[PDB]
Formats: sequence, C-alpha cells, structure tokens
Amino acid sequence: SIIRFSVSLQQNLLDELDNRIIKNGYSSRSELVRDMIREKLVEDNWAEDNPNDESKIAVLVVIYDGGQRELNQRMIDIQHASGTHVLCTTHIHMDEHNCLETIILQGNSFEIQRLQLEIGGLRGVKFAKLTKASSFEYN
Amino acid sequence: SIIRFSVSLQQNLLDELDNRIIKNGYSSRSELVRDMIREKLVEDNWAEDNPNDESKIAVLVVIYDGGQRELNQRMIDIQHASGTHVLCTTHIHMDEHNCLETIILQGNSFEIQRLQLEIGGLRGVKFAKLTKAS
Ligand code: NI
Ligand code: NI
Repeated sequence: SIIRFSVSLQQNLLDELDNRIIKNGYSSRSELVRDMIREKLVEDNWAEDNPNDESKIAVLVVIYDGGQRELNQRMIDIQHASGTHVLCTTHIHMDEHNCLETIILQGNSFEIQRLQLEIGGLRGVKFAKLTKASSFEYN
Repeated sequence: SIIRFSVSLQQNLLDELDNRIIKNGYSSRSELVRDMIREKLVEDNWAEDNPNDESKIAVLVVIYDGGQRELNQRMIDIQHASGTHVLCTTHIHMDEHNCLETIILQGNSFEIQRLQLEIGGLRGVKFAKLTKAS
C-alpha cells in the first residue's frame, strides 16, 4: 500500500530539481516530490466544485500584536462573518506585542481562504499562513 | 536526454493523483508529475529554505488515526526526545477515527525538520505539515 512508479523527465529538469535540493533541507528527492505531489493535489482539490460544501478542515497560523487595540476583535469579527467554524484556538503570549495563534477551522474552501486573506491584511498581523487538508488524505 | 526516477506514494495519494490526471486531461502519471516539478522550480524560495542554527518558532499540524494503539505514546516519545522546545500540543477529534493535533515549538531548522519527519513517518499518521516563522 505504498506504491512505486517511475517518472520520466529530461536529464536537465531532473538536475534542475537536484541542484535545487542541494540547498534544500529535504532528506531526499523522493520525499521532496512526494510532498510536492501532496501539496499540489490538495491545492487542486481546494480549487473545485461546491460552495455548498462546508466540510474542509484547515489550520490558520497567525502571529499578531495582541497589544494593538481592536486587532483581536477584528480577527474575531472577520471569522464570525466568514461562515467558517472554529473548532479550537490555541494562543501563546510571546511578549507585550506578539501573540501566536493556531486556529483550527472547518468550512468551505472559499470561506477559509478568504479568512486567511482578510486577516493577513490587517495592520499588526505579522504572519498568517494556512495549512490545508483534503479528505483524500485522511478518509 | 530522458531519465526515469522512482517515486514512492502511499496508495491514497496515488489514487488521488490518478483521479487528478483524469479530471485535468493529463496523459500519464509521468506527465502530471513532470508538470508539477516545473511549477515548483518556478518558485524561488522553498519551505525547507536554507537550514541554519537560528532558533525559529514553528507549528506542526498532524492528522492521525486515533484508533491506532500506542501511536500517541510514540508521538509523545518523539516530542520529549526532541532537541526542540515544544511549547504545547493541542488535540481534537475530527470524526470517529481521525484526530488532529497542533504542535507549537521552537528550535533550529535541523531540529524542526527531524521532528516533522519522525512524526510523519509513523504508521497511522496521515500527514505532518510544517509552518515555520522566521
Ligand atoms: Ni497573547
Ligand atoms: Ni478518542
């Protein structure tokens, strides 16, 4: 249940990929490609069909100035308006002007990606990255 | 010239690859993977960056089979053994079988990479996706 298949490609592309792995942490080529395939297949899945589907899972990671007035509440307001469901939030108080949150979200692809974009655009948000999951990965 | 190299995919990923080939009009697994590689190579800065000794904050998102006996213990063993400083780990249940955990941690590129790969390799772990800051 862990299959091998061969990929054909011109030696120049393989080396291009190999050159790029020399400066990369990636333990191995197969591992890099496997993870690229996963990432791309998830992206493709998130790009399609129904806005009726309210069942994608994702995690939004944010670093922001929790000392800034209105900022936390603006994030809450945006999440409330998005239609997404927050399953759980973990918050670390890093210092006077930095908080890290991991926000576990469920909802449709649109609602979730829009939440990331809106939050990432706020003054005082220093970092906002979404981790996507697709059902083929866990069902 | 034309070379072949081998790729090892879990069955669930391979089935999705096959479905995507059909949905998007590709002619072979080789063609789709080749095109994926071209797109990746277009990007300048990959996630595994250029590793160094600087401390960074990171988040690992893990989905795993909660019904796999002793799997959580294996994850605890890895996290306690890690050279990283794990700040906290939060678990929820997604459905009857799958659980999702987030691990918030601090460490260098090498230490964070080791943690991700070790957890990702466990039977019952569906994936371990890394987010690094700085
Ligand atoms: Ni805080
Ligand atoms: Ni349980």
